[PDB]
Amino acid sequence: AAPTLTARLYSLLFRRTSTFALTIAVGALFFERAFDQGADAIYEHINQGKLWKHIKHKYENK
Amino acid sequence: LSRFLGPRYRELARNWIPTASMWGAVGAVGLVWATDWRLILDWVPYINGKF
Amino acid sequence: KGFSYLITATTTVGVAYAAKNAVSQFVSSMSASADVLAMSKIEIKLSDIPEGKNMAFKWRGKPLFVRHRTKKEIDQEAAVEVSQLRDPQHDLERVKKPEWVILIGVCTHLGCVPIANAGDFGGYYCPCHGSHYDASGRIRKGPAPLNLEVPTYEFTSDDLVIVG
Amino acid sequence: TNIRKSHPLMKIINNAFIDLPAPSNISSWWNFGSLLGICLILQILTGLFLAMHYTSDTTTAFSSVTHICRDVNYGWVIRYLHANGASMFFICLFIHVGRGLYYGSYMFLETWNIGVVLLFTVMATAFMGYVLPWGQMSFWGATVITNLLSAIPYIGTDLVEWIWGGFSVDKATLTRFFAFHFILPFIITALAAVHLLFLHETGSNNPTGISSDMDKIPFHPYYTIKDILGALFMMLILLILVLFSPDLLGDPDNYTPANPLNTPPHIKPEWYFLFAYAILRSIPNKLGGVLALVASILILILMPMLHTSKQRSMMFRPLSQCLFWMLVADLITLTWIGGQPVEHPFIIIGQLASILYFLIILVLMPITSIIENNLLKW
Amino acid sequence: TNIRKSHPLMKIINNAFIDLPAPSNISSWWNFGSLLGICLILQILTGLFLAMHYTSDTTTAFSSVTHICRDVNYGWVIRYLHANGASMFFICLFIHVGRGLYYGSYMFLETWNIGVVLLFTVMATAFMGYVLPWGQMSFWGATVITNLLSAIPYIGTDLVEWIWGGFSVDKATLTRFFAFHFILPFIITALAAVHLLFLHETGSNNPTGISSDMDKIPFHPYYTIKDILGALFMMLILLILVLFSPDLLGDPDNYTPANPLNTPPHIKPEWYFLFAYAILRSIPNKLGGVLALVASILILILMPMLHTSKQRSMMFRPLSQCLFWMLVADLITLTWIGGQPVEHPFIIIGQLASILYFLIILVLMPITSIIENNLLKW
Amino acid sequence: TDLELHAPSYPWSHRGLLSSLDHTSIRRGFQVYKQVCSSCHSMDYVAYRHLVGVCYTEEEAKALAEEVEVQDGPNEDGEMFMRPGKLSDYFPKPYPNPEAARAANNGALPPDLSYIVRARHGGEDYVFSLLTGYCEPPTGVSLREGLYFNPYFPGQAIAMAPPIYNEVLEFDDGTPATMSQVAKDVCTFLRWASEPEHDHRKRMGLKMLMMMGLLLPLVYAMKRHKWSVLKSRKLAYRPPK
Amino acid sequence: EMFMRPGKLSDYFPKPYPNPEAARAANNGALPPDLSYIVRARHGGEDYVFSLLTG
Amino acid sequence: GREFGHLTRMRHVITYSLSPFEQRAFPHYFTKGIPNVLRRTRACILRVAPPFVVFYLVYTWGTQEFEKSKRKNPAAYEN
Ligand SMILES: CCCCCCCCCCCCCCCCC[C@@H](O)O[C@H](CO[C@H](O)CCCCCCCCCCCCCCC)COP(=O)(O)OCC[N+](C)(C)C
Ligand code: HEC
Ligand code: HEM
Ligand code: HEM
Ligand code: HEM
Ligand code: HEM
Ligand code: FES
Repeated sequence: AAPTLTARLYSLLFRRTSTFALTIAVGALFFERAFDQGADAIYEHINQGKLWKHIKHKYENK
Repeated sequence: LSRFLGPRYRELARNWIPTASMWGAVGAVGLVWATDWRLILDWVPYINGKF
Repeated sequence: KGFSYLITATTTVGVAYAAKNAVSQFVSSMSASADVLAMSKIEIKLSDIPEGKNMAFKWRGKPLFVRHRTKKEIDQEAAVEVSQLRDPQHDLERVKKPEWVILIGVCTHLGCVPIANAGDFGGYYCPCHGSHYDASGRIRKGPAPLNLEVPTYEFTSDDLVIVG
Repeated sequence: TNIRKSHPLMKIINNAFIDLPAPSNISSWWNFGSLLGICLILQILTGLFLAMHYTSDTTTAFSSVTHICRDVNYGWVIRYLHANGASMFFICLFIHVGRGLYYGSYMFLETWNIGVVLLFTVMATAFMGYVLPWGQMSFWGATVITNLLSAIPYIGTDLVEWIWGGFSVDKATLTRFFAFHFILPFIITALAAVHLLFLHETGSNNPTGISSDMDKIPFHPYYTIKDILGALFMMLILLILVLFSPDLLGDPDNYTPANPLNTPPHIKPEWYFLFAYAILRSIPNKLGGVLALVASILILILMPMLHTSKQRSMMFRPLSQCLFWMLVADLITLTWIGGQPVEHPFIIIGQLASILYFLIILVLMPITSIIENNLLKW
Repeated sequence: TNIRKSHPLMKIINNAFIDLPAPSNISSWWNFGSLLGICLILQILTGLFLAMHYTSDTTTAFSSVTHICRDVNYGWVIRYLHANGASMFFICLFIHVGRGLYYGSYMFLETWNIGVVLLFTVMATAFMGYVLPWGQMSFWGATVITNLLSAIPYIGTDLVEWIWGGFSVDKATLTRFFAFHFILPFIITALAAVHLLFLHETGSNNPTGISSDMDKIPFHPYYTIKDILGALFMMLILLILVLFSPDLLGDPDNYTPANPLNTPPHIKPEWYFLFAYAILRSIPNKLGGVLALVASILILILMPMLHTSKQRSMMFRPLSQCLFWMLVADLITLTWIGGQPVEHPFIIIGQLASILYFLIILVLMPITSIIENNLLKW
Repeated sequence: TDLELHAPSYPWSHRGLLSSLDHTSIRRGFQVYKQVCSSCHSMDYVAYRHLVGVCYTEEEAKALAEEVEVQDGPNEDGEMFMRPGKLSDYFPKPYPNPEAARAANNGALPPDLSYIVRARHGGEDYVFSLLTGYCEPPTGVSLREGLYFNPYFPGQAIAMAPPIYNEVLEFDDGTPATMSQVAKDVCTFLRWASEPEHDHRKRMGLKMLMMMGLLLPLVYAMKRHKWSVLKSRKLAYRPPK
Repeated sequence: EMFMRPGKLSDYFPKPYPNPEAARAANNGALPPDLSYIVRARHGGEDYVFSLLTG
Repeated sequence: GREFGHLTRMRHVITYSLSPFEQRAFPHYFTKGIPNVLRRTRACILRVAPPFVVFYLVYTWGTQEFEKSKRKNPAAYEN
């Protein structure tokens, strides 16, 4: 059958090791921010109200 | 030391430049990713770990 | 090959991110500690001393010559001509409140600290090289051409001075 | 021309970690020794970052430990990693001894003995580092355990006086232990390198026990990724036991500052020693308790001579393997008996547990090995 | 069935000292390296007991060093041996480097490079052990040399801050230099053993500069005795150097406890730094004296490359010899300047010293060897 | 030879393996420390640092720190005087010496707050237990006149007089002060003091589990990937004869 | 906590002042040096320290 | 040395492999292993369980028994 988007994607970045390392780098850069902030907003979301960052309001900006 | 000089060597370096130059770019951007370098992070629309 | 290389690449990314994490942890440890962190940029004692006296509040461990200089000493700054200085520096730019000033005890060479309340200029006297200083502690005689460092500082609360 | 075979150092690494021939049929148990090799360096750097604050003074140390747990930037992680991580070290180490005994990798005599000396060394480093944190268990524990050598009719009571550097535990004795504690691990490294150096030139053991020289297989393509996976999963064990169980691993009481004055209720020695300490309860005369204490580790040396069953291992022999599990169970016994505060039933159970702990290998194992030999013309 | 040869445990040593061939012609100079090894072992055993009693924060510091100096049994003995053991270790060292530069034993490749690495590692070792006493010398010396790392426009000031463990010169920072000094030499002995490992199959060298491939001698009967005799001489000169005049070569003339305001008239270390330190004095602005600070030492790697003689041993190239001994004069001149506080006449002697160094190594000698390549018509 | 009473485990909000301590009960328990908890005992290991991020802005942390002032040291002469109260300052010195507390307390020094959770078996739940354990003696058991019998104390009779009582301390929050809820604020605050990094640590710990979960299957997939060649292989034996 | 005893032989020689700033008062801003090592604390030697007081 | 180039005699034994890329990582990875796991299990549970169960039993044996020598004392010490 016709090559999968993954298939041509091999012929792209994977087969060449430099570009391979490159996509590893950009991939790290995205996985960092996205997963990091995901763990942020989720951890903020689960045991809600235990957080003082939402309880800053008793004492902030008068 | 003069041996480095040569007709193939010119063509050879010409050939090897893409692979090693790519590494430098990969090494540079990755090193920015590792030290979490500042001023370029200013220039990224997405990965602003700063508020 | 795109499939299994996709596997190896993804593993490499998650591991690289994890590595930046733990290495960041290990570098973060040596970098500081919370007690020295509290030591940092905190010394809220404005007007601890009567005017004209030179006080030496500690900061970054190093003593720091804070002073409520008399206005007559700003006049002492005004009297000596600006180009007479190797490093022409009128005092007012060098301090927020002109009656106030701060100085590192370090000199550019050995780093030796000149004595307070001893100076032919009405300020400092520097035994290590014979440099003489006015109320500003302003550089005059050499070898050092530049002023003793005067790190930026803010009087956050009005009497709660905070160098840093 | 050849690059790995170019440089002689590279020649050495290629004779080893790059491509030493290895048996293929290896399971995780052999991954564990490599896991020890994993833990070691981690404790070393961790203890390095800890060594950037801790003091060996009788007075100022504990305050610096509090400097670690509260002041240092993520250093608390480091603190617990060095502690709990050492705990993990002993974890893997015990499995490892169990393996070498089980698959009969003790047949490599000199390698085995270097393993033994390495074991005593690790025990000492353990004890002294445990003395270091400087707390109630630290003090009274170190005192009590040190007292044991005084069982000697002449020399040992003198000798304790020599360790302490004074009448009692003090900045003398504490700095003493800090220094011994520091010098030993680096010794452990060299003993490790020497240990592997004995291993390479006899060939590795295989799960079968029977030689797999015909089936030797390249190291780099295969076992490297295997052991990487194994280290990553131990990293799971450790990080889950530290980020989710920060304290439980040890003995709270050290959390109290030490007082030569104030005296702790129970002074249970830290858990890896518990079986050893249990043996201190075993018999009347402190002297013989010390003798049996050292003998508990020393006894391992007898085994290669005590071994006589035709297996180089213990997996095709569930018979003797049963005696084995009786012995392991016996270790569990000495463990939990050592954990409890002293009591009479615990005393008798500890007695028979100790007698049987020696006799399974001084009586049962060799002779049953003989009858097992009689059954099939061995 | 030789117990030596056949048995692996010791075979490396048979590969090593027991039966390595060595040139029939060897002066005391080749014995000096082994002398340096013994001196290193002594530095370990001495520094170790020092640590057995030494301990410090900001508070414990000089009081504890004095604890050694009086309160510890034989404590003055040890600390005096150690302090004079340093510069003596360098007496083996810069002489070994000098002879190394002379006979062209750096025709051997990696032995040279790693030898230089050992040189830097020992440099930072002595500097980072030097702050242990926490004399005013230790304070301001560490302060200045730490300030030298600010030469980097960006990261370097922070790296200063980062080694500091914070902003100031503190107890944390001394703790850093403590543990670092307290571990780093083990890395040194490791790399040294590696350095011999480069040396092994390459063979040794002769004063003549012609390979004695036909005339090598077994090591044990002879060079060992020569080693031991050397050990007696080094130990003699050391014990004379210290038991009679401990503060002769030893110059810690700041037993004054370190203070933030206190500042001794001369912010200078011992001579082994000073001839290099003088390089800073020569060129204005610290930066160029930093590039010089490293590269003047780092340029030794360039020496094998710029070598142009067709013959080992410089004994057969008199002009390059004269330039070499003149280099000896330039460096001793840098030491004598290093004892001299910054002054104008010594400023001129400063830049003259620097340029003299540059021209003596980088250019002159190879041109000379070219000239005798003409005279010998090579 | 007599047993200590064995405190039953209780289901505190943070004992959930995902669960974190809230800054709330820690704050109110801190109000429990601000007054009644100066009987001392101690907290000297912990300064007004740490208090900043949990509940208190910098100027408010300092504002919290001027409430009481430990001695400034001697300067150029001018020995011993009182600095107004930066957060950098520690909590008040319990006594010029502990021995004074021993004179104040029949020779039995009141322990520092900082490790009492970490050190005691049964921990924080035990500290909440002994506070509320003041049962009367049964007939025939002896007691010292200063002692106030309580089974949770190992010697059965703690010297301490029950600092807690109904309506101990009205909170600035204005929230009601039953001995139960205020004691829960106590030990919650203690557990805070006991483990300052805890709430922060759980976030790091949770994050690591996800990382480990992703890593554990992938790397395993690569092991299968490199060992598949060996697992797959077929072998045969064909004698020449 | 504070009281007075003869102080056994083991004790150090007494502090001239309870605190160093008192020595920075008695001489005003200049506390006297420790003497035990002060000879060995100075460039020169015993002849130097004696010279320092010689005239 | 003892490296591959010279070792044990071995003859007309032959290998059939596959390129890793040509084959998927998990060939019936579930269904094949479970009966294997369970058979290994039934194989060695017989030789593993009894020390541990005997240990657990002695554990509660001494704990509960001594506990009965412990909590129950005031009646045991009589009036
Ligand atoms: C850390 C810094 C140190 C600085 C200084 C270093 C100094 C190094 C000194 C050590 C180097 C070796 C010394 C040189 C000794 C010369 C050799 C002498 O010992 O003779 C040897 C003899 O050595 C012994 O025979 C070795 C085996 C016997 C050892 C028994 C030990 C007896 C005393 C030990 C006392 C220990 C008591 C412990 C109680 C618990 C044989 O060597 P050789 O030069 O060819 O002599 C030829 C003559 N023959 C024919 C007699 C052989
Ligand atoms: C009666 C004076 C007093 C009161 C009021 C007081 N403390 Fe105590 N507290 C003590 C003393 C003294 C002890 C231990 C007495 C003993 O062990 O015999 C003690 C014991 C304790 C214990 C358990 C110690 C142990 O060994 O079990 C806790 C928990 C405790 N107090 C909490 C507090 C806290 C926190 C405060 C606020 C400082 C407080 N109580 C008020 C002095 C007091
Ligand atoms: C942490 C220090 C140690 C290291 C680095 C070390 C080397 C470890 C490792 C790496 C193995 C090789 C098998 C493998 O992991 O793949 C094993 C080699 C060996 N060690 Fe040690 N060891 C150490 C402590 C011990 C102890 C205390 C003993 C008990 C006597 C011991 C007995 C063995 C045996 C028998 C081998 C040979 C490997 C085999 O035949 O399977 N080791 N151990
Ligand atoms: C495997 C061998 C080692 C063992 C068994 C050991 C003992 C470990 C363990 C058990 C801790 C104790 C932490 C605690 O009890 O709270 C730590 C004690 C200590 N070790 Fe080591 N150590 C070992 C190797 C090292 C190395 C190489 C260093 C330095 C580079 C080091 C520095 C420390 C410090 C500072 C402590 C005391 C920490 C504390 O007070 O909690 N250790 N290490
Ligand atoms: C512990 C430190 C060192 C050791 C053990 C070591 C080995 C020493 C000794 C023992 C020799 C062997 C030659 C002989 O025995 O005559 C020499 C090998 C050598 N080292 Fe190092 N070295 C050390 C530090 C250095 C340094 C800092 C340099 C200069 C950068 C250096 C340059 C050489 C050279 C050229 C050789 C070979 C000499 C020959 O041809 O015989 N070494 N030194
Ligand atoms: C060859 C390497 C070493 C040198 C040159 C050396 C001398 C260094 C430096 C330079 C000093 C201060 C100045 C001096 O007295 O010389 C310090 C002396 C000292 N060293 Fe070493 N050391 C070395 C290896 C060690 C090691 C490995 C330890 C710990 C095991 C150690 C513990 C000390 C202590 C406590 C002092 C100060 C006490 C005294 O001798 O007065 N040193 N270190
Ligand atoms: S010393 Fe720098 S100006 Fe006098």
